[PDB]
Amino acid sequence: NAMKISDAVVSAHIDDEVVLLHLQTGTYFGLDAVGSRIWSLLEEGKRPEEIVDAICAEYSVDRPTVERDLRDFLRALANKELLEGYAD
Amino acid sequence: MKEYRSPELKEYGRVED
Ligand SMILES: [Zn+2]
Ligand SMILES: [Zn+2]
Ligand SMILES: [Zn+2]
Repeated sequence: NAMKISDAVVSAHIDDEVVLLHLQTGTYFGLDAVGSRIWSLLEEGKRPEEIVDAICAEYSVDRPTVERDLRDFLRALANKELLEGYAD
Repeated sequence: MKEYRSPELKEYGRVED
């Protein structure tokens, strides 16, 4: 199902990492490495399938691991109101 | 190609505004 980064989130990249600020909850977060890469792909409007394929192309990792980890990561983003439209 | 580690969301808490 269609999803996107919350319109309330500001992203601040700092070499390798991203700091996220949620303007309505007033909470901030950090991402690094693969999390930061996933965030960048979400910023581009990439769908979960596309994100899985990108991580599989860019990292020494098997598809099942990427799928399992991505699901949990997207759920964590959704739980903190950083990502909208998420469904399993 | 890069070494993989599981993506994690780090929470820092309340920002200074
Ligand atoms: Zn970005
Ligand atoms: Zn594919
Ligand atoms: Zn939401």
